[PDB]
Amino acid sequence: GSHMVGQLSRGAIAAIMQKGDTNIKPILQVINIRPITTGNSPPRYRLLMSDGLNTLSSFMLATQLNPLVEEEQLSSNCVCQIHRFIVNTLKDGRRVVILMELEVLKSAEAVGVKIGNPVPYNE
Ligand SMILES: O=C(O)c1ccc(-c2ccc(C(=S)NCc3ccc(-c4ccnn4-c4ccc(Cl)c(Cl)c4)cc3)c(Cl)c2)o1
Repeated sequence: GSHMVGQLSRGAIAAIMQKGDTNIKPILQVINIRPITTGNSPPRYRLLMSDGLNTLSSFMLATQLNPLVEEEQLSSNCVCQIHRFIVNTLKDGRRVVILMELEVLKSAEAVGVKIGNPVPYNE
């Protein structure tokens, strides 16, 4: 409804990246999804997600969630609640968020636009 950005967990991206808050179950919007160059493994999907305030491109789907993308329930513009995730840190210091369980609250067709004007999270 009205006040669309009120549907999203504003501040969750900063909470995840800094505090390392993991007990939260934030509601985020999918902005973009794309497959990763994998080789001969099942595909991996990388997601650009928004909390209304920030976007962050360092999300990856657990392979068990691949059917959500492949059967088109999880697509750009949909709004999801993250129920389980972990943060990992690469050798170079970059952090990545692995989404393990999520729920689609509103399909892409029911939302239809990028909500608000989120800006890229820095670090
Ligand atoms: O069920 C499962 O699939 C499951 C359970 C636990 C895990 C799981 C555990 C650890 C990892 C990690 S950080 N692998 C490191 C990894 C690092 C880079 C990559 C990777 C390959 C191409 N791009 N790219 C990349 C680079 C930068 C960022 Cl910010 C992102 Cl989001 C992706 C691919 C993998 C990943 Cl990807 C998944 O997966």
